[PDB]
This record gives sequence, C-alpha cells and structure tokens, in this order.
Amino acid sequence: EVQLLESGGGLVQPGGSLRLSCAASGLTFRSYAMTWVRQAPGKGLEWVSGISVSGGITYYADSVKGRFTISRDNSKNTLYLQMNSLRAEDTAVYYCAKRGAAVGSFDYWGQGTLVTVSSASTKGPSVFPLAPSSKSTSGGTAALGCLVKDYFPEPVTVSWNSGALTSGVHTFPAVLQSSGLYSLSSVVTVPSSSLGTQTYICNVNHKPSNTKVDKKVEPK
Amino acid sequence: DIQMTQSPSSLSASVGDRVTITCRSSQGIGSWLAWYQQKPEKAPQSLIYAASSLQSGVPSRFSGSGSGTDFTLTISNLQPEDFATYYCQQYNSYPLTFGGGTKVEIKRTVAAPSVFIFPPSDEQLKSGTASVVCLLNNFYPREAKVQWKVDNALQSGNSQESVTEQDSKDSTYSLSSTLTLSKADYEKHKVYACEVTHQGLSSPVTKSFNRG
Amino acid sequence: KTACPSGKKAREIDESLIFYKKWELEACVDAALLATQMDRVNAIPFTYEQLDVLKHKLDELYPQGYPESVIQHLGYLFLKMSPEDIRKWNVTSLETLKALLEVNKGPLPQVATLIDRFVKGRGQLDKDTLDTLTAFYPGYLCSLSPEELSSVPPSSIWAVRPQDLDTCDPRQLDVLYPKARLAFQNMNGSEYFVKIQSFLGGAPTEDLKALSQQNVSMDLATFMKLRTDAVLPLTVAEVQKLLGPHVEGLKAEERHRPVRDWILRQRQDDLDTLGLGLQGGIPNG
Ligand SMILES: *[C@@H]1O[C@H](CO)[C@@H](O)[C@H](O)[C@H]1NC(C)=O
Ligand SMILES: *[C@@H]1O[C@H](CO)[C@@H](O)[C@H](O)[C@H]1NC(C)=O
Repeated sequence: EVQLLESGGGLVQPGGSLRLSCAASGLTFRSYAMTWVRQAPGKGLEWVSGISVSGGITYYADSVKGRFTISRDNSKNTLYLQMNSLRAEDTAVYYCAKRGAAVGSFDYWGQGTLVTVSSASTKGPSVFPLAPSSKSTSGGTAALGCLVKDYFPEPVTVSWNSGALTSGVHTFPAVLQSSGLYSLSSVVTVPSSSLGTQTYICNVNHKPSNTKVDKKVEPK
Repeated sequence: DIQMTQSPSSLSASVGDRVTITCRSSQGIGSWLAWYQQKPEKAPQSLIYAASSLQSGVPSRFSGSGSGTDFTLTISNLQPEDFATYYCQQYNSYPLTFGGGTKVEIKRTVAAPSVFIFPPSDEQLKSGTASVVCLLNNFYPREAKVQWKVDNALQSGNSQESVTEQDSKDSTYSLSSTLTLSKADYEKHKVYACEVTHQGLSSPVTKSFNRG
Repeated sequence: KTACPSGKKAREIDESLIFYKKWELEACVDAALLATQMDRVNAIPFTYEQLDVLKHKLDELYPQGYPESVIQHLGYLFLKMSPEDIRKWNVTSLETLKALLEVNKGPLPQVATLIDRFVKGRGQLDKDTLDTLTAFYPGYLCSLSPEELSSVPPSSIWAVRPQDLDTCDPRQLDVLYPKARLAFQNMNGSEYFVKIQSFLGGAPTEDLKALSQQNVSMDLATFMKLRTDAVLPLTVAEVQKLLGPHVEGLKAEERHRPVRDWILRQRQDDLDTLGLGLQGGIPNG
C-alpha cells in the first residue's frame, strides 16, 4: 500500500513562490527521514534538501541555500518544500524520497511532481493533421500522424482512436521553439489498404489548459 | 562537493550478458554508496545500499561490490526489464551526490530508416506559420542526420529534431524533424526535401515534395 | 612356534612375500630385516591379515618404543597401530607427521593421540606446526578444549585463517580473542580490523566501544556474532558507529538474537532517531 503522492507542482513566474507536498500512506511517517530530489527535464538526478526524524536538523544544497525550506508534519502524514526566488534553473520533476535510515539510502521514491518556471502564459495546443496522401507511396505501409504546435506548459497526452489503436504508434518527446512554447508530434504507421475504410482520430489532452481535442486524419 | 563519475555513459549489450558499470568518488567514502535504476517516464528505484547490500524485491543478478573510491554494479544474465539508466549515489557526506547515470541499451543488427515527409495542413496555413515534417521510422543505431533543402538551399537552424527511446518490440529508434517556415516563405518556393544520411542506407536517401 | 619351510627363509623384502600365508610370514621374515628394509614395505601389495603379522613383528623388536626411522616409512600400518602404542613415540619431525597424516586422509582415534605427542614434545603449538595440521584437518583448532588453547603462543594466532573459526563455539573464542588482541595490537584501523574481525565472538563490551571511536565499518553478519551480553550496554550512537552504513539492514534482525534484547533495553525515544522504525522500549517524558 506504500504510496508517496507529491503535489503542488505547477507553472510559476521567475522569482515566484511555490510549496510542494508529499502525502505518505502505508508506513509510520513519524519514524523515517525524508528528502527532496529533483531532475531537470532530460538531465540527471540532484539532491535538494533533507529533514531528520525529529524535524530538528535540516540540510540543503548550496544551489538552493536559504531560498528553499524543508518542513514536515507527522500528524498530517505530510512533507513540505517551500520554494521562493525560483529561477529558470529550478525547473524539474521533484521526487520526495524516503530513506531506509537517517544517514542511509532512499529506498522508496514518489511518481514525482513537475515544476516549470517561465514567464510564458498557459497556452492550450493548436492540433494539425499529417495526411498520408503520399506516404502510401511507401508500398504496403502508410505513415499518418497529427502535430501539436504552440502549447505550454508540459505535458500533453496523445492517444490514437481513443486508446484502442496502440501498435505502430510513436508519440515523440516534445521540443520547445524560440517562442518558448513546447511543440510535440505523434504518428502511427498502418497498412495503406485501410485508409478511407478505417477512420483515424488522434486524441490530444493538455491538462494544464483544460484543452483536450479529438482530430481526424484523412488523405484527400 | 564530492565528485562522483560513472563509466561508461552509454553501453549497448544483448540479453543474457554480464554487464559491469563503474563508479569512482573523488574522495574516500568507505561503503556509503548506493545504486538506483530509472526506466523513462517513471521514478527511480533502489537496487543496492551500503555498496554491496541488495534492497528487497530486487533480483540477485544485481551484485554491488567495492569500497574506498571504486565500485561496480554488475548485472549478470541481463533481462529486458534491466535495460535502463543506472545511478551511483554517495551518502558519506552532505552534499549527497549521484553520478551521470549509465544509459544501458539493447544491441542488435543495423536497420535502414523507412522515411516519410508531410506538407503543411491548410488548417495550419490559415493561422499563419507553416511547418513541414520529416519522419524516420525504425532504424539502428540512433545516429541519423536529417538535412532540409528548399529549392536546393540548405536550411540551417530552423528545424528541431526528436528521437524515441529504443522500442520494446523491435528494439529500434524513430526520429522527427520539423522545418518551420512562414506562410509567405512556404508560398514563395517549390521543392522541399529532407536528405537523410544514416549508416544503414548506402547513399543519402532524399524524399521530396513540390508545393501543390 | 614353528620353523620356516626350506627356501622360504626371506633374505630380502621382495614381492614374493604377498604369496606366503599368515603363519609362513610369522616364521620366515626376520624382524631385524623388516626394520632396516621398512622403506620397501609400502610398495608390496600385502592384505590386512598379512600386515597384522608384520605389525606384531616390529612390536617384538621394539617393545619400549619405535625409532623415527621406522615411523617415517610406517606406510599403511598407522591404521593398525593401536593408540596405546603411539602414546610412547619420539616422532620430533614435521615431514614424518605429514607422511603419517597423508595416509590418515585415506573421528580417527590414532590421528588424535599422534598429534598430541608431536606438540607434547615440540613444547608449544608453533605457527608452521598449525599451518600443516590445518592443511589436513582445518577445524583442528576449534576441535581442541577451552583449557587446551591457553598453551598456544599468541605468535601462532597469525597462522589461523577465518576458515578455521566457523566450527568454534563461544567458551573457546573466549580463550582465543585475548591472544589475537595481543598478536594484532602492533596494528591500527584499516589494518587491525581485517585480522581481529573473526575473533569478535569472544570480544566484550569495553573492547567494542574502543572500536567505534576508530571509525571501523562493521557489517550485520559480523555484528550477529558479537556476544549478546556485550551488545546490551552499547549506546544507539556506538551501534550506528560500528555498523556505519550497514545499519540500514538492522530492521530485519529486530526479532533475532544479539539485537532483540538490545532494542528492549533501550528507550523508544532513543531508537526513533535511527530512522529504521524499530518498536519496543520505554516511552519516557
Ligand atoms: C625420547 O627422547 C628422550 C630425550 O633424549 C630420551 O630420553 C628418551 O629415551 C626417548 N624415548 C624413546 C622411547 O626413545
Ligand atoms: C572519524 O570520522 C570523524 C568524522 O565524523 C572525524 O573526526 C575523523 O575523520 C575520524 N576520526 C578518527 C579518530 O578516526
């Protein structure tokens, strides 16, 4: 039943504030030292802070010295990270980790909550089809897709014909244009014969903006 | 700041292999070493505490050893569930440190990219900006090179590439280039074409399309 | 008894003798020749029956003992040699010991009483003595008695491997730890520990406390060997100092032995600080 559910993670304007929250369940939170560990999108792991079993002694990275504050609440089964003066560099997924001992290894990690730190406003995505009118010329195979421009923040979920069609689908990892707007694209590669007979919709969902979209892709 | 540094950074191996990863602290850290597995879009998981000890629920094919400033995660008889990034961490002294990670990939025969291209939807062209895509499907290894020519004028620094994690079934990569123009600029020119050098293909393949 | 038939009178220990019957060997083989020609008797494929007759010969010739000469090439007759006989030997050599124990590999009551006669003469159980003894019967050392072990020179402790000290019970390791602690006190730290490590079965509280201060890194296995009585009066501090990072695995042995008692003897408010989640103790204040 062991579950660490981090939350509070969202978008923040630089120099802004934000407080995170790891909800423990299926352990004696009273009797364990926790830490925060963060991971830059597509870089490695970094320790951020750490609270004792008392709440008394608190350690931090020089990176976050006196901008962050680790707190705990054994009553409410919660661990907190206050974060002020946030910069671009603090954008990451923050994992709340449970040590198997004070001065030990982190033996359980949370699914982890994402913090984006940018001035860019929450934009829901424009969606656009990639018609396979001249990808059928591949012979036996025909590639078609849809394309998710001008969106922020991360992430978006793209499934095809309502999660039903799954085999030969490639949702590519998002980039980020000069606009400072992330830009994604998903394709799926299918027999040429099916085109027209079988209808193909891609289903975009952008939780940040509430924007979700079903878009159909057809050659002619 | 104790510097941890791993070797290698990237390692391709086949299933049922004995793979050795290295970790090397800048300073003595006795036995205060740990190992962490991470598979993409998921949280890290504990393998090893105290340089040697297995965490619980972890296969025994996982064997940590070492002390002082030299350590060795060794995965005997590799499984498919073991192809992942591996992270060594010191908890001798604050600040706590992980290494770079070690992307452990599946190994296999080469594969030519299947290559496609996609003019802009007139849906997009109404709004303004106008974006051509070039899809490389299943290939090996990752190193391909998309290169956009428009009316035989190499376009530089106006296309963002992007690549899948190695597949589960085909253990193979795919790629997407995204040549962004203006409405006007798209209107102005005729032939578009991504030229695609890869090891698998003998000569640079170049799929092409003309406006209308 | 009887006289030897014509011709059968053995002038040399040849192969022919394997064909002579029990009684023919009794009569025809000169005892004095057997002693001087003892080197050859190994090769000659005699039966057990036939050897009983060759044993009893030499018994007559030396009814007070046995020259090291005979003892050297005694061959396969060691097994037939009753412990009583051996209790009165002047062996005084390592190569003859080796010789006798090689065939002994091919308890054993004879083996025991022989070894006791080599040391009983040699005066002390020396390094090189115990080196070759364990090369045939490693658990020898942990086969001996608490009292017996006192005679061992501390210098000899060096010859011991960890292998030996698996069959060793407490009341033995008691007598063994002191000696090692003298043999290994010309050392410190990353040196001292490797050596002393096996013997900590004997080690009392006071001696464990000192080790903590020397920033030694112990494991849970080694800890589970420490005397129950010697664990009880250690702080949560001194436990976490010994075990260092291996403390993580201590949760597992909560309801075991050395630490079971320790946990109960400690306040809940003390344990909590270990970040392990151990239960049992005094909730004070
Ligand atoms: C053994 O050696 C001692 C010391 O010289 C000697 O006195 C004794 O007679 C010897 N015993 C036998 C049985 O030969
Ligand atoms: C033991 O470690 C401590 C740090 O906690 C430090 O005083 C020194 O490095 C070591 N001291 C001794 C006596 O080994």
